[PDB]
Amino acid sequence: GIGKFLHSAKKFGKAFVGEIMN
Amino acid sequence: GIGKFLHSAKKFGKAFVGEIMN
Amino acid sequence: GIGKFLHSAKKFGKAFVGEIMN
Amino acid sequence: GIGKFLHSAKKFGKAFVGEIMN
Amino acid sequence: GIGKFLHSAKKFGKAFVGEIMN
Amino acid sequence: GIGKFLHSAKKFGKAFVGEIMN
Repeated sequence: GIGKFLHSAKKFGKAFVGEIMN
Repeated sequence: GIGKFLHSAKKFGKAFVGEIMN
Repeated sequence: GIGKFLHSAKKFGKAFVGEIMN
Repeated sequence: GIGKFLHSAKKFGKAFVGEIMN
Repeated sequence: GIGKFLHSAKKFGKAFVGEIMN
Repeated sequence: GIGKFLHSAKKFGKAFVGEIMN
């Protein structure tokens, strides 16, 4: 639900920024 | 790293599809 | 904040699915 | 269409960066 | 620019759906 | 597969940051 979406979004977003900078 | 990115992407993607259908 | 994020995510997600199918 | 996709993407992207930094 | 964004989005979106279903 | 996903993600992510800053 909303919790899983918000939590998963933040984790993914941080990992994605890391990939963009690699 | 790559593992965290791939894993987090799949979790987020599934949650996002769930949100779009809600 | 959280409201804008959730709302914008749903709008984007729906538009993105539309683009993928075009 | 393309307009909605581009507009919604920018709004979402800005909100997502905000969430990542929160 | 806009072309690269639109093109890259579609490619990514299709690949992402593929990952979600794997 | 995984290669296409990772490559397409990085390209999209960079283009998306560019759009957010435009």
